[PDB]
Amino acid sequence: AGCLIGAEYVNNSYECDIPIGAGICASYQTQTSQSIIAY
Amino acid sequence: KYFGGFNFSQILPDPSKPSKRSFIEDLLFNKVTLADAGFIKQYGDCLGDI
Ligand SMILES: *[C@@H]1O[C@H](CO)[C@@H](O)[C@H](O)[C@H]1NC(C)=O
Ligand SMILES: *[C@@H]1O[C@H](CO)[C@@H](O)[C@H](O)[C@H]1NC(C)=O
Repeated sequence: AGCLIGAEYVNNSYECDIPIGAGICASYQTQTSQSIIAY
Repeated sequence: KYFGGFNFSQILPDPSKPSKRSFIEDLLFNKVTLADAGFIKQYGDCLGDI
């Protein structure tokens, strides 16, 4: 659905919070330090 | 794959298919002339002359 700048890609999978499109969802979460991750 | 002799292989997904689909699902996708019209990135195809 284009290219996303600012959100870090992660290899895990959770419930959808912000639906990007084409099977990607982003959410604001702690790294371990809080950022926007996409999955 | 013994469900009492019932042949469920035509609707269960085929592991050989990379899309994890079945025979009837593949026939249903092939029987519709679906136009994506911008599902993927294709501005590079637009800027290329044809
Ligand atoms: C189910 O039907 C398919 C299609 O003819 C056949 O290849 C397969 O051997 C059948 N399986 C069983 C368990 O009867
Ligand atoms: C999009 O970019 C990738 C690499 O950045 C390239 O491999 C691909 O062919 C490009 N697709 C189009 C339609 O321009």
